Amino acid sequence: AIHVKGQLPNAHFHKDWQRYVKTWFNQPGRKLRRRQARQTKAAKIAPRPVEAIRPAVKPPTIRYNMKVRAGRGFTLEELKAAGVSRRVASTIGIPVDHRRRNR
Amino acid sequence: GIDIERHHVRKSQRSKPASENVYLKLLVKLYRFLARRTDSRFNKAILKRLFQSKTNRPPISISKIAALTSRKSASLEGKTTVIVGTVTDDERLLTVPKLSVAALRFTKSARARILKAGGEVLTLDQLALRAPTGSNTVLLRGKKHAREAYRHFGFGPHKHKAPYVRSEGRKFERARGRRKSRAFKV
Amino acid sequence: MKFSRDVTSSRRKQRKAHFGAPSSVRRVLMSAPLSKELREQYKIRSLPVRRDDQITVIRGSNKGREGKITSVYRKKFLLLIERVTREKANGASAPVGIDASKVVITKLHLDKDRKDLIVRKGGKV
Amino acid sequence: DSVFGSTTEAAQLKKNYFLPENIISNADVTRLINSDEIQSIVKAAGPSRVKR
Amino acid sequence: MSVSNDLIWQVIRDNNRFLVKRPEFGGIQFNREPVNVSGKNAQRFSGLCNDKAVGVQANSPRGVVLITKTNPKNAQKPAKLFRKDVIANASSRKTYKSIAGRIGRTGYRDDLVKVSVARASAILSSQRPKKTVA
Amino acid sequence: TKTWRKWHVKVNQNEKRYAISSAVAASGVPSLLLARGHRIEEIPEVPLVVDD
Amino acid sequence: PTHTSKTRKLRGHVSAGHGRIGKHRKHPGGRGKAGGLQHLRSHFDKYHPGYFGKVGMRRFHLMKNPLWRPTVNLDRLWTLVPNETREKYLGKNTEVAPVINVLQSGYGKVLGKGRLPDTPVIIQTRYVSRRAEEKIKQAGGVVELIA
Amino acid sequence: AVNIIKKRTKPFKRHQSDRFKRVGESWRKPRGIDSCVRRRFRGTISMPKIGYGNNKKTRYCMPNGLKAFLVRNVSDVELLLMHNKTYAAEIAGNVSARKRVEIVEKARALGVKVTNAG
RNA sequence: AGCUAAAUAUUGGCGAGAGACCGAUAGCGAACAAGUAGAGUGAUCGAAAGAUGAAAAGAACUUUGAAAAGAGAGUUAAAUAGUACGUGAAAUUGCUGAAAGGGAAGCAUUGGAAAUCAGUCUUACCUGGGUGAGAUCAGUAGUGCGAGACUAUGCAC
RNA sequence: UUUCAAUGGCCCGUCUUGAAACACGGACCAAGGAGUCUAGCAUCUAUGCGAGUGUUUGGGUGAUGAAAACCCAUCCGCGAAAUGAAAGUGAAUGCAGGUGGGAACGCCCUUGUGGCGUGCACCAUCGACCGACCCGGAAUGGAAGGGUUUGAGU
RNA sequence: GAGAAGCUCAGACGAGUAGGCAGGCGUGGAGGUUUGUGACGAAGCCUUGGGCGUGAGCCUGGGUCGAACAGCCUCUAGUG
RNA sequence: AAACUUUCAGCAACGGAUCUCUUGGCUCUCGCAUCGAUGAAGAACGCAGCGAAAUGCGAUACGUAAUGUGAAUUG
Ligand SMILES: [Mg+2]
Ligand SMILES: [Mg+2]
Ligand SMILES: [Mg+2]
Ligand SMILES: [Mg+2]
Ligand SMILES: [Mg+2]
Ligand SMILES: [Mg+2]
Ligand SMILES: [Mg+2]
Ligand SMILES: [Mg+2]
Ligand SMILES: [Mg+2]
Ligand SMILES: [Mg+2]
Ligand SMILES: [Mg+2]
Ligand SMILES: [Mg+2]
Ligand SMILES: [Mg+2]
Ligand SMILES: [Mg+2]
Ligand SMILES: [Mg+2]
Ligand SMILES: [Mg+2]
Ligand SMILES: [Mg+2]
Repeated sequence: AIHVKGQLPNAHFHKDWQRYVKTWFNQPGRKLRRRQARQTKAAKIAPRPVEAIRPAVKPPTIRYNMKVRAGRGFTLEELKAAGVSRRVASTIGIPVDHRRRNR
Repeated sequence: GIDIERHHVRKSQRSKPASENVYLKLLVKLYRFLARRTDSRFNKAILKRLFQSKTNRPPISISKIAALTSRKSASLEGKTTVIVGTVTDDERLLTVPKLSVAALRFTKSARARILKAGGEVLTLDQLALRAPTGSNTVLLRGKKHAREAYRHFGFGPHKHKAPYVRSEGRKFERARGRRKSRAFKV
Repeated sequence: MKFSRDVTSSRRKQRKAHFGAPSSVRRVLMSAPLSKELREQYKIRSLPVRRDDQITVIRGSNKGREGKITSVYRKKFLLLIERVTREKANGASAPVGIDASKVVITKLHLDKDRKDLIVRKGGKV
Repeated sequence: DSVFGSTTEAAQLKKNYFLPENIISNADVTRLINSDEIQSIVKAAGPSRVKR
Repeated sequence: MSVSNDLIWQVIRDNNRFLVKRPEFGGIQFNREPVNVSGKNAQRFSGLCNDKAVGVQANSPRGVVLITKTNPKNAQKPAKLFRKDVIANASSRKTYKSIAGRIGRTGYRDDLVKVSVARASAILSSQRPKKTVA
Repeated sequence: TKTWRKWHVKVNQNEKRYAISSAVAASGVPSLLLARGHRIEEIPEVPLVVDD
Repeated sequence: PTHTSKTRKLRGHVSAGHGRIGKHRKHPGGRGKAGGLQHLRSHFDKYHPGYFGKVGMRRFHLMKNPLWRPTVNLDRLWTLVPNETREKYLGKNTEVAPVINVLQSGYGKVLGKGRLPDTPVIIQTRYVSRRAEEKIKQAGGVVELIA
Repeated sequence: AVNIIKKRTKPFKRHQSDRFKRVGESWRKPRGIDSCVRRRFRGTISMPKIGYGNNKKTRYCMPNGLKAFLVRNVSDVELLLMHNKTYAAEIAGNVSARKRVEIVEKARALGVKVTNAG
C-alpha cells in the first residue's frame, strides 16, 4: 500500500500491455533500408533532384507565425504570376497546391 | 559486564572521497599532508571538503564571488577566493570585475570571462603553492539548500513545503485539505 | 576474415552442411592433393578422388603404402585402397578406410570427363 | 588537432567541442609536497615510527 | 614535457601486465617489471613510474645485467630509454662493488643499492654449478 | 526472460568524447602501453608516427 | 547488476527480509492507491493534502498555442544579443540604439525583474509588464510592440 | 614465522551433518527459531567467530614458517627469488610431469622450498 | 457516388545472416522413426528416450555346460571402452579388512591406546686450518676541464 | 583417524507468549527449485556539462564488411517565474536590506575557553518586493495609499 | 621503502530474534591481461594422505579418467 | 570365540549424477509474396530385390521425360 515519499502512482498498466509491446531492435535495420531506398530512387530519377522544390509558408498560430518553413505546393496564383501553367508545373517538378491561397 | 551506553560511537563523517577520480586522489594526497604538517584550520577545511559528495558541494557563480568580495566593509579587495566545488558563470553580470579564484572546476564560460576581465583561475594545487596555509584567502561555499529536494523536505500539515506532484494546476492537490471551501486548509 | 553476407561462419550450419551433404557434393569434399610431378604436369593442385586412381598414403599407420582406389565410400567420407586391410578375428581381411585429404594422387584415372575437368580447372593435358 | 581541438580552441570536426580541463594543474604531487614553498612552512616532521 | 609519475602509479597500481596479485595469505602482490629490483608492488620501486630506476636480471651463462633508465629526455623514446650494462665474469666482491658504484656513488638510486646487491647475490647463487647428490 | 529488457546504454556525448580523449592521451604514455601488455620495448618513439 | 543486489545477501536468511510474523503476502492493504479516504487517510491527509475533490472551472478543448507566452526578465535582455553587438553599444554613445527582438529569442512577454545598464535599447516584444517598461524608459530605451 | 600457535585445529562442522547425508559438512549459520546451537546451549557444537582468528604475524604460515605459493610454471617460481625465506613453492596439480621436473630444478637453483616435491 | 503508389504492420509461410541465450530434468511437447507410443465414446490429453571406439578391429579357436553362459585365448592406445558399451557421483548392496557393541545411535571436551603423517636439519654466507695450481690484487700510467662510479690496454708478479 | 573412559549434549524446520512435545512438514539420495524484468516515483552516491542540459524521431560518412563506432540540422522535453477558479497581473527603498549565532582569514594582546574586524553555509528572526484576497478610494484602466491575512513565490 | 589503499603507537569494548548496513567466499557467460595449464593427461570423480583460512571456501599427494581448462582487472546473470 | 548389528576403506554391484560434447531449441535481424473446381489443405490405400516407422512417389508408383554433373549405391 501507499506509504513511501513521492508522487502518488499513476501507472497505466491494467490492460494486457505485454501483448502489445513494441521494441526497436530493427531501428538500425530500418535506417539502412530507408537510406538504400533513397539511393535506389536517386539513381532512378537522375539527373532530376531527389526532392521537389517547395514553397515557403508561415506556420499558423502565434507560437510559430514568426518562423518560415517548407509548404506543400505553390498556389495557382503563384504559378500564374511566375508564368508556369499548372499542367506543366508537375512535369518539371513543381508541386501545385490548389488549397493554399495568397492572403 | 559493564554498563556503557554508546550513542556517538562510530564517527559519521567521510574519511576519504567516494569518487574514483585519480586526480582528486592526488589533491587529497596533497591536502592530507598539508592539513597534518601545518596548524592551519584552512587546510583541514579543504581536506574535509575534498571528501564531500556533489550535493554537499554546491556550485557558486562569479556573481556571488564578485558580490561577496566587494562589500562596503570588505577589505577583500585583492584576495584569492577559494571554493571546493564548481565556479559557474552568471550571464546577468554583464561586466565581470578582476577576480582571483581557486576552484575544483570552472565552467568554460566562467573561466573565459574571468580571464578576459584580467583575473586569474587556479586549481587547488596552484592555491597550495601560493597560500600554503590559506592566508589572506576568502574561503566560500555555495548554497547547500538551494537544490530541489529542500523544497520538499519536512512536508506536513502547516509546514508550507512543496508536495510531490506529477503535474501542476487545478485538479492536482488543490482541493479538500488545501482550502477552507473544501473541508479544511492543510 | 570473411565479408560476404552470403557466407556463414556458423559452426552449426557448416557442420550440418558437411555431414548432410548429398552424394554429388561429397565428391568435391573428398579431394586429394596431386603429387609434385602431377601438379607441374597438369597445373592443378588437387582433384576429387576417383575409383581406379593411384595414391600413396601420407598420414596414419598406413603412411607410405600405395595402391589403386578400389572404392569411394562417400556415405562415410572414406577411401578403400587396394591391399590396405587388417585381419579380423576369423582370419578374413577387412579393408581400412582412409580420408581423401590424407593421400596424394600419383597417377590419375584419366578419361574423357577427367580430361575435360583438367582443362576446365585451368590445367593442361 | 582538427579532430579534438584544444581546451581554448574549438575542434574543427566536432562543433562547439573543447577538450576538458583537469582539476589539478600539476599532477606531480610528490614534487609539490617536497617543494621549497611547502617544506619551508611546515612543522618539524615528527617520528615516522615510535618506540613502545 | 611529462605525464606525472604519480598519475601513472594511480593507473597501474592494480592493473598492469607485470603485477602478479593473488588473494591468498590475505592479498599478496608481486611486481615483475624488468626495472624493479625489489620485486614488490609499490610506487617507489616501480620502474614504470620513476624517472630513475634500476633492475638486475640474469645474464646467460654467468653474471647479471644491470638495467637502468636513461635521462628523462628519452621518456617518449623507449628504444633509448633503457640502458643495459652486462656485469659478468666478475667475482661476487667485484660485481657488488660495481653495482654500488653505478647506482649509489653516482647518486642515481642510492635507496636501491642494498636491494640491488641482494638481487645480484641471489642470481649469482642460482647460477653456480649443482653439486648433485647421487 | 523478455526481449524488452534494456540492452543498450546511453552515455552523454560529451562523456563519450572525454573517454576517447583520455584513451588517446593514455596511448601517448609508454608506461601505460607496457602496463597494458604491449611489447613496445624497442619502438623508437611514442606516439609512433609513420610516413603517409 | 544482480551481483551487487541485496537479494544475493539474503540467500540463507529464510524470510528474505520480510519478517516471520507479518510476511510478504499479496496486497494486504489493497491495490494501487485505493483507500485514500478510508484506511489510507492518515497518509493522504499528511503527504498529499488537496487530493480529493474539485476546484475551479472546466475548459473544454484547451489548445495551448494561443496561450504561448514564455517570459524573460530585464536582467537577461542584454544576454539575448550577440557578443559583438554588446561590445559595440553597451556602455558607448551611439546615434543608433540596438534592437532586441525578444520574440525571435522565443519570448512573448518582457518582465521587470532585475536592472538594466544605462544605454539606450529598443525592446520589441508582444507584451511587457508595467515595471519592465518603466525601467527600460529610465535607461533611455523604448518598448515597441509587435505581433 | 616464529612460534606458530593455532587457536583451534578442529574444523567447525555443520550441525546435524553427522546425521543426514544430504547435509554437507561445510559450515552454515543455524537460523532456526528454536536452534540450541545458535543459542549456544552447553554441550552443543561451537560456531565460528572472529575471536578464533589467529595471530596476524603467524596467520597463513605452514608449520615451517613459510607460506605455500602456488606455481604453474618456471616463471611463477622465479617470482620467489628475493622471497626465499617467506614463501614456499606449491606446484599445481594440473602441471605436467615434464614441466614439474623443470619447476623442481628451478626452485632448487633458487633455494625455494617446494611443499609437494615428488 | 468512386480510385489511388510510398513512408506503416507482420509470434503464419518461404529464404538468409546472427547472438554476452539453453546445453538432454535445460532449450520448442519433440536434439532420438514426436504431435510418435499410450489414454479417452468424444471434445481432447500426450510422454519417456542423445554419447563403444580413430576404425567393429563387435572377441577366431580350445575347453566346461542341455543351454544362457563361464574359463582360456584374441582385438584395441584402453575391455578400469564388450554394444546391459565415454566419464561413471549419491542413495542402496555383496565380499574382504579394521574396530566397537548389557533396552537406540549420533555429537562436544580431554587424554590413553593403536594406526598413520611431517621434520632432511648441521643446507646458504663468513672466517680459520691442510695441500694444490693459476690469464694475479690495493696505489697508480694513459686513453669527458674541476670531484665521484664503471669497463677496457699494461704495470704492480 | 578410530575407539575407550570421565563430563556435558532432547529433533531439526515452523507458526508461537511459550516446542523435546501426545502441534504440523520431514523414510533415503541425486538433479531442479522461489524478490525477477519493465513503466514510474523518492532519497542517497558517482560522472559529464552548467543557466543551461539532452547526438540515437531522423539524417550522414555507407560501399566496401558495418545492428557498433563516429559525425550532423530543426524541433521538442525538463530547467531559467510566480500566482489565481479565471479574466489576468507578474518580482531591488537599501551593499539585493537589518538582527543573532557562525566556517575560513586578518589584526591585537599576552599565555586563557583569548579580545577586535570582516563575515561563507545553515538556522531563527524584523522588513522589502510579485500574485491572490480583504479594504478605504480621491464608459473604461487601476495608478498612489493600506491590511490582522494568503501562495508549492522574489 | 614498506600497495600513503602504506607504515607506526595507544586505549576502551565484544548477547542477539525480526530487521538494517558493510566486507568477503562460491557458480554460468562477456571484454582485457597472464612467451597462463593441458594427451609427457584438461575437466570431472574417489580417497582409509598433507597444507591454509574464524568461516564461506581454497591449495596439494595418491587413485580413476580422456579434451579441454584456469589466475588477475573489469562486465554480466536463469548465480549457492 | 563366532554369528549378528553398526561405521569406515578397498574391490565388486546397483543407479545414472558430474564433466566434456551438440546436424537441436530459443531469440534477434535481413529478404521475399506463391493455395484451391486446371480439384487445395487434410484424410485413406498402395508403390522398392530383400522395407515396418520417416523421406519420396502414385498402377508410368523410393518414380517417366528434360537439364547438369560425371562413377557410384552400399546392410
Ligand atoms: Mg516465512
Ligand atoms: Mg498480526
Ligand atoms: Mg583449522
Ligand atoms: Mg581409458
Ligand atoms: Mg545430560
Ligand atoms: Mg515472536
Ligand atoms: Mg521447535
Ligand atoms: Mg499450531
Ligand atoms: Mg498447520
Ligand atoms: Mg509426516
Ligand atoms: Mg541443486
Ligand atoms: Mg555480536
Ligand atoms: Mg546461464
Ligand atoms: Mg586430471
Ligand atoms: Mg567417504
Ligand atoms: Mg587457522
Ligand atoms: Mg534461480
